[PDB]
Amino acid sequence: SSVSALKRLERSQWTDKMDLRFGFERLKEPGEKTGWLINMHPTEILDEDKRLGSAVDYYFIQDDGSRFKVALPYKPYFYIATRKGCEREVSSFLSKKFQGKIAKVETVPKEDLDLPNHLVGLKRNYIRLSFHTVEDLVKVRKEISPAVKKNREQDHASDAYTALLSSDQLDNIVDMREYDVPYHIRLSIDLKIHVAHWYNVRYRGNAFPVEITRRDDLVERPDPVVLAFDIETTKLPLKFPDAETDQIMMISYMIDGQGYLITNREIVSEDIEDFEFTPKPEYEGPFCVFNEPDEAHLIQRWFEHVQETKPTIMVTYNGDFFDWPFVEARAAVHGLSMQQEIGFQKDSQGEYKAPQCIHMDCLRWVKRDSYLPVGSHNLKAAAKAKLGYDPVELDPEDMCRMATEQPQTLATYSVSDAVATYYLYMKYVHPFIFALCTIIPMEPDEVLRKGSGTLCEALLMVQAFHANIIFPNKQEQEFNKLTDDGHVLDSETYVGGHVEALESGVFRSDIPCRFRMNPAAFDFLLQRVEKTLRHALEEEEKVPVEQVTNFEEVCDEIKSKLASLKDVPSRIECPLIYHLDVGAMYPNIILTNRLQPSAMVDEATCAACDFNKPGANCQRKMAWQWRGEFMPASRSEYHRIQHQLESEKFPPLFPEGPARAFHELSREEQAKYEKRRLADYCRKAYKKIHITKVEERLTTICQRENSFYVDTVRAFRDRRYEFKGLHKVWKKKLSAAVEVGDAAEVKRCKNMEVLYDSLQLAHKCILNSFYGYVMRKGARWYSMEMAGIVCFTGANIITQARELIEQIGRPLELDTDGIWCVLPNSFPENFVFKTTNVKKPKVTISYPGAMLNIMVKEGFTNDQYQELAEPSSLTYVTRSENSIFFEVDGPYLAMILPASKEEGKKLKKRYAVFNEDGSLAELKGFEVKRRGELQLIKIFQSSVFEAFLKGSTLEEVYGSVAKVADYWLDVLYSKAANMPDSELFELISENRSMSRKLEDYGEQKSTSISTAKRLAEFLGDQMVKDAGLSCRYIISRKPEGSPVTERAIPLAIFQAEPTVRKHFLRKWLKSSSLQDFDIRAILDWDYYIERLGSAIQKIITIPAALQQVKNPVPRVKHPDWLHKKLLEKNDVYKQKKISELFTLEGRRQVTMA
Amino acid sequence: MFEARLVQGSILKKVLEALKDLINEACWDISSSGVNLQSMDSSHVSLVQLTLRSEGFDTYRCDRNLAMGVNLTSMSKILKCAGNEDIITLRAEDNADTLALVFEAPNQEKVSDYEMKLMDLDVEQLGIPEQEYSCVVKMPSGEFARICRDLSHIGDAVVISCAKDGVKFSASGELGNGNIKLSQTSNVDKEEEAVTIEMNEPVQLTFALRYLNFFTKATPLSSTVTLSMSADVPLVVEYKIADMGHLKYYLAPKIEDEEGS
Amino acid sequence: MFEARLVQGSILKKVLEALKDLINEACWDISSSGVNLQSMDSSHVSLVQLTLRSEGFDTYRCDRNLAMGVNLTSMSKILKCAGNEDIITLRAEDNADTLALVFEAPNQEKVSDYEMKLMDLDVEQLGIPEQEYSCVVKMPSGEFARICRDLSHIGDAVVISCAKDGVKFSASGELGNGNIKLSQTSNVDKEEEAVTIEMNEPVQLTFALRYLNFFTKATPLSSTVTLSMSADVPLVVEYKIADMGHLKYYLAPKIEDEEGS
Amino acid sequence: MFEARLVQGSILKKVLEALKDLINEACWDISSSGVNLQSMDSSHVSLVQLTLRSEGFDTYRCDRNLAMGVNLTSMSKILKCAGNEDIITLRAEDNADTLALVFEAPNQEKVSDYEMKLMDLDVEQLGIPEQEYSCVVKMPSGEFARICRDLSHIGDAVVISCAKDGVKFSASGELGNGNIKLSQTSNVDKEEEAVTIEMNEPVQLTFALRYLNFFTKATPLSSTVTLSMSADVPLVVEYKIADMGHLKYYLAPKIEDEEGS
DNA sequence: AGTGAAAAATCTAAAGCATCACCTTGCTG
DNA sequence: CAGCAAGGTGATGCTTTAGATTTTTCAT
Ligand code: SF4
Ligand SMILES: [Mg+2]
Repeated sequence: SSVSALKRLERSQWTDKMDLRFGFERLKEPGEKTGWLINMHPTEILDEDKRLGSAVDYYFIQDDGSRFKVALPYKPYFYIATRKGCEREVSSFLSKKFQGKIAKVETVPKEDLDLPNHLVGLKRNYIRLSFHTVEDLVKVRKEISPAVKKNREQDHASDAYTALLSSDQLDNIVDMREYDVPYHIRLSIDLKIHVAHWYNVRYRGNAFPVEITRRDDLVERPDPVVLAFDIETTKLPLKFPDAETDQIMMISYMIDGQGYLITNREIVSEDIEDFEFTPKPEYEGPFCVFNEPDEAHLIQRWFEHVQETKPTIMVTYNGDFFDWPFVEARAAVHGLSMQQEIGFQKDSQGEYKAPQCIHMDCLRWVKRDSYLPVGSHNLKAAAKAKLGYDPVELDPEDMCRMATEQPQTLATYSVSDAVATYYLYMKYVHPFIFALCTIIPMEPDEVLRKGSGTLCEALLMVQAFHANIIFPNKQEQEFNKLTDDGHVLDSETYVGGHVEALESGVFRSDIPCRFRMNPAAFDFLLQRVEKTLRHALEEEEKVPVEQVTNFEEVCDEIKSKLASLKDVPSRIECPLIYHLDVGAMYPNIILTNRLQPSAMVDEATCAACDFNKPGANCQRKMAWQWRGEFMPASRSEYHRIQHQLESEKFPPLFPEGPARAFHELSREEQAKYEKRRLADYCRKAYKKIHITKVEERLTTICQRENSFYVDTVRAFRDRRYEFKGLHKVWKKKLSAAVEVGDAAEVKRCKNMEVLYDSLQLAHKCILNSFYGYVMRKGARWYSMEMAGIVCFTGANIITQARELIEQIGRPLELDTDGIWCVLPNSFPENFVFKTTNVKKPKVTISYPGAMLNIMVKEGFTNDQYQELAEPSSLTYVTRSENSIFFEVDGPYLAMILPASKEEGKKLKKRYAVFNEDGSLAELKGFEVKRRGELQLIKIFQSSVFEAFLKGSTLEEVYGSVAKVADYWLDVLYSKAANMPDSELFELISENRSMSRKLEDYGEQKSTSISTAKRLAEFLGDQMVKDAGLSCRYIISRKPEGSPVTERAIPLAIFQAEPTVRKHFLRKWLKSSSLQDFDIRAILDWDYYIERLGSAIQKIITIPAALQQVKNPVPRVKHPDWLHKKLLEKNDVYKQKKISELFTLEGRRQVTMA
Repeated sequence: MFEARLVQGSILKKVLEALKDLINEACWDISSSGVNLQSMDSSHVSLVQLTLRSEGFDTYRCDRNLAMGVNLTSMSKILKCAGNEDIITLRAEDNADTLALVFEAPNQEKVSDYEMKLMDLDVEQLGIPEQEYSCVVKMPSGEFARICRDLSHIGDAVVISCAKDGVKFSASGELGNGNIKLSQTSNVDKEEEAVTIEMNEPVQLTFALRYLNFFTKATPLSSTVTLSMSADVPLVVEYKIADMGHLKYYLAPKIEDEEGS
Repeated sequence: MFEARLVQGSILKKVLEALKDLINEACWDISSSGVNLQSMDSSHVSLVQLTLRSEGFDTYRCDRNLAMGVNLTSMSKILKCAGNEDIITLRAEDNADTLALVFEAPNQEKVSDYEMKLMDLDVEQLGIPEQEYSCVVKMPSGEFARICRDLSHIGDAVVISCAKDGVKFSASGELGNGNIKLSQTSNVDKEEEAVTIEMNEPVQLTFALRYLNFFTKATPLSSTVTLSMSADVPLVVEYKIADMGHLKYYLAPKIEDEEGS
Repeated sequence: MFEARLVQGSILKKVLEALKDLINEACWDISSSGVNLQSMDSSHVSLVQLTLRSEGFDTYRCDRNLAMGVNLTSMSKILKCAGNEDIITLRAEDNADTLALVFEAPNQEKVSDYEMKLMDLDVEQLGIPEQEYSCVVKMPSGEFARICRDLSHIGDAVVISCAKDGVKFSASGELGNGNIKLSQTSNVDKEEEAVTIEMNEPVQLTFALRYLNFFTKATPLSSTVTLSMSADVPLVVEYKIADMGHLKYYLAPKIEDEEGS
């Protein structure tokens, strides 16, 4: 036991001496000091009594450029649940059982979320168990977790048995919670410390603990010392770089815009010098050059450089996967331990953090949360898209060619990736995360690496502790679940947004399209447009009608437009594309509707709330569709067969293990075996075992909770709009300052401007991540009912808007975010208003937006809504709100919809809409580019999209699409006659990633497994044994009759000596009767032809066939269902009924018997 | 209190097999003169009525024109039960809500009894007068199935054209076409193989032959079928089922236009 | 050395055709008494017993008891080669890892030797009590197969009543309850097409139709199948083989508890 | 027009029913010898020969050696009018691309045309080698099929050995190896049961079990299969349609790299 | 250029159903 | 004494489905 304490104190001394050699002077002298917090880590620090005790050392930066650190010790703790009248006994027992391990145990009340009758004043009395140190916390938690688990199981069984009949002392513990919450999270929650704030640290002597306080009036943000290191190894071609044999020749890093590159001499043949690279004036850096004969002196030079610079923030691309393990092993070869010089250490999560430094990964940001496409979340595409320049790139497979002969190219590539990750960090990522952690209570390491679920978790953590709310523990995936019908479950969900594309084709402002039109809806519009504009003025602008002068004039102008449109109830007219995107329905629906997960009760649980008067006002009823897959095994049969399986014993997992009874197996393996036997039991007694059921369910949402979730999203979007207006005024100030041309005030204004942008982007992104948190599991505030209710109410609103645009035009595309429509231009959308307000003289209100606003106001405004007004006397005021705001888009120039190849099934989130000036506007969830995809269809598909806007009618625009389609089919039917072979060979590569040696899949045949066997028989087995390799391959045609997996020939057969390549292809061809060895012939030309054909079927021809237009290209066939619908549509002999064509005898319906 | 006895239950089996896949709900109605099938099909394109008259039942008795609305997509499973020659006793009541079926073995060894549940319906009824038809053709049922069901696969629509030479079936589809020509026979000895045609004027009607593929499966009822048609009027397919009654398919043609050029 | 001849191959085709669809394994017991296959199926709620007595085979002898548990689906897959008239033979050793099956034609020309990989599993002999059954009824196999396929459409369970007069099948469902009553047909000289009952006391037992539809897969095995049932006693389908032994299908009757009544 | 005349149409529909699976689309050659087609399967590894001589037909009318591009899957949906005894009529095609198909019932009172257009199917030409083969096994095809279908569903590959004491069909596959042996028949005079093997030297050939499953799906067309082989040459499977037609299966020999010996 | 696990969607072989052609057999001219 | 129609039987195309498999989607 003393050896572990010795190891921990040695580790603490190592971290302290590391901090002192990086300038973080531990505050021991008394007095005040200003600081700006940058990091947070738990580290055991001995107290005054020379006793073990945990602490967290905050790191502070000062504006003069001098850092320091401050340790603060506190007692780690959680809360446990106790039975009524059982608070003193359990505390006394656990204090006496672990004297010297528990600092303080006591009771403290916190309001819970699930307790019956809870909204009248009573509160739940929890008990804190606080320890001296975090390892004591871990030991006690793992000691108590099985005990409380079995206690929960036994009290659940006893309560169920008693309720069925009627209608280590540790007998009082019920449920222990907030166990997986980290220590520093708990401190940053309790004592209210975040990062990126200014604090007045006070420390008088060593007896008193350090005192810290927020000081937010110093809104200027200092610059931490940042450093952007990326590496490169001695990689031989067609090989994963080795973590032992390979070693660094070239790194670069960016210390606050100052470049330093470090290079070796045994690899680089001639020395390199300083240079400057500037693609944009904002990106620059002078690259200091260090040259050393040996790589040990390379790593020592880097070590002493970061010792003399002391960089608090270090940033890298794929640090936790490739950089740190490689440099750690490579330094351990030369006997320079990484846990003694820099600080970063191998943690239990597979990640790397230093006690004092920050380790950052821009890949995880640009993948998780930048909302860029999954197909291009690497660093080069982020440099092209976000930062807007083309980064310098080089093929890693042939880096040894210019390791000596062109070292300048290698140096340029290394410094270019370094400067790209550095500037991408400081421009977007750094202020974004620090704005995030203004309200997120953790260091940038974790909050960068966690998911959006954990960020929303931290937000609700903060405001739940503020509102004195005990947390729910993470949910338990309780198997053997049975619903009301008494069946076992396989998978159950809510229903998502039914994202469809009700029709497809080409829709442009210039093109005159059809309008089938119901005059009744325009009778309603003629009788309602006055109220429509009245509501638009009084609610959207929040201005009463008395402050406008030309109201009657614009109203009668709309009357004339609507009447002139009405006079012809069927048109061929030029539309405008009009994007009815209310914009993130889900937060708006939670705001309007007040979905709180605390009560959200059902029947027989609603009666607990004591203010449920017969005038039911809190009874918000909503509908959603529960779907579930179940086996038909009812309660009786499943009960019988579970006793049947209980009767005998079970095979032990351990070899030669003892027999175990039914009560001491793990739940997961017994559930797996029970499901396995029940599947082939019911397979021969019911004729069906996988039965889906999608039923309608009504759930009630309590309307008078303490309501932290709706309050957070409301006040949080409120601060979103406040910071958006602040960014607007400060961007006006920035434009004025850059027109004036001063030096320091423009710098301060730009600092505040990027501060406000990072704030508002962080707020917006976490607002549209509040839905991602509640959508899936792995969350404490996880309710299925929010996801179902919000998703189906969003679908309900979006489909009512669909049906109310169907009678006034041809709505276009239906989504779970917002409709796209095309409207007749005879509808008004803009005019010049004359209002009495001098500051705002003009009002521009789009009339269709106004009518959708008024109909959502009539239909889906919460009239049941409640609110607190005064807490002591339970004053609940009844209000009404509706923030579901259909903000609309301008008339877009073009829009193209794709269609599927299956009847009934419709595409999920696939379309394209174009920008008015002539460029592109928006894609979504679409096949422009994707990992593991052939490159031919991407370039074809982008070419078709970009060669599109010329045309005058539907036949003309489909002819212009057919022009580029005919060009591509001409250059692809020519079998690559006069086009470069390298471009095609890169164009038709297909790459599949394989890892986990060879035993992951077991015994199965896929294309990746077939290519693994092909490389196994190629030259050796070691090229298949090592994991994490992406194999590139092409489908051939010559072995006809084999399945698709066998014909996937890799490309290593294309990269050898030609004669032995011929030998390999004769081996893999199973014949030798040929004499030619052409590369173009072996390729499966028709396979790529039919893949491009399937793409153009999805994109062009089938979307054409759902319209009354000619087939666009006759050079491709069609699906048989499409061909028969096309042949059946155009016959006048099609259908004549009998009810309207011949006289019916009358009305008659059958009665009883 | 409805009772219908039938010594030849195979024809009831065959009529209720002949229209299971056509209609969804069975709008039967019993009366003193006989039982009628005033059922409206779901696709709402054609009409079929069965008329079982009192001269064919072994014991037929009714009280009034009671309408029966049992589901018929649940019906050709009870009527797949009895053998080819059992004795069928179909019973109903004026006040009880359970239809009854009783099948008796010919040698009296396997008696079966079936109950039923009842429910209401709501669907229109068509009324067609007795109008005189231009061309009437008499066809053996087996040859009628051989032509109809087997042109149903090459084609989707059929053209029934009657001229002075004879009746023809010009059915086209997605691959080709079939032009069935008929020749007159006069020196015939037996009526189940005799084809005789009543001529008034040349006519031509287009039909969805898919519905005739539904329709022709009543071949083993009566060995002779009569097809009568005029211009712009539902063609009648009439099966005279062995002096039990008759089954009529009124199928609506499709109007002719000058789409040739 | 184990050499077993049998002139007729029909019965030792149909026994394992009936055993094929219900059991996926086997535990062969070759003893001096004959051949046994006492097996459980996947559900472990029913028992199957193939008994082939030694004297039924023309030439059959043993020297020790063997318990060799090859699966049964593979055997009934491989043994379908010959016909129902072919002469069958099994050849094995005292410690054979793979047995052989010879199928000689009636003209002694088409001669086989078919072998398969063998494994072993848990071999257990559960209690087979020949308790005095309350109701034992013998019906022709064709009629019983027809009535089980008949009642499988209406519902998923049949309740069987044994009385002084005879047997009463009944099947309830959404098509309505259908009941089929058979009395003793002792008026014919053919016992193959007759039904015979022996009776102690009336009981009413409901059975699951997927398992009866798997039991009665042995349609051609016997001219008459007898089945015995008693209060809370498993149904014993006693497939009688005129050549040797028998086949036994034991099923525990499903009776619903008071969870809904 | 131009459909070959024959009083029966059983063969004309059943050969296309059997050929419909292996070959999707092919071309038909008419010459003074008769009708012929050489076709390849989907994977282009096996050849199928059908020769039906004009002198083997009733009587012959033609204009020239002509190749017709008619598909074999959708066109084999109109041939179910022509039963086992329906009569065709033949006449020269003058200038139209349409091939008809007239069907005459034995009553000689109802005709039916079937007009099909022509699409161009380009088929390669080659010369099939002919040589003296080591072993030819002539044996009735019904039992050939009922043995092949039951040794082919357990395995995936087959090895045939031609031996004097017996030709051996080793079924190499996952479940196990099983084999059939055929001696010389000496006590059966009737051709419908006897097996003969005209063989000179032993040889082993390897083939696919699925291919031998699909090849022998033309059993009602013929009565006796002959399998002809030599030292590592493609199998030649002969069916004879009376004395008027012959069909040949010519699948390539899939001999591995000295795996057999 | 992380992995890691769930999972909803997708692909493919196995089973259930009604249908089609054939074999067997009894009644009658 | 054989011709012919009725009943039973086995093969088969088709549709449904159950289990493996694949890409997605968020978790560290
Ligand atoms: S619906 Fe009303 S009464 Fe029911 S729990 Fe919610 S607030 Fe209380
Ligand atoms: Mg990197």
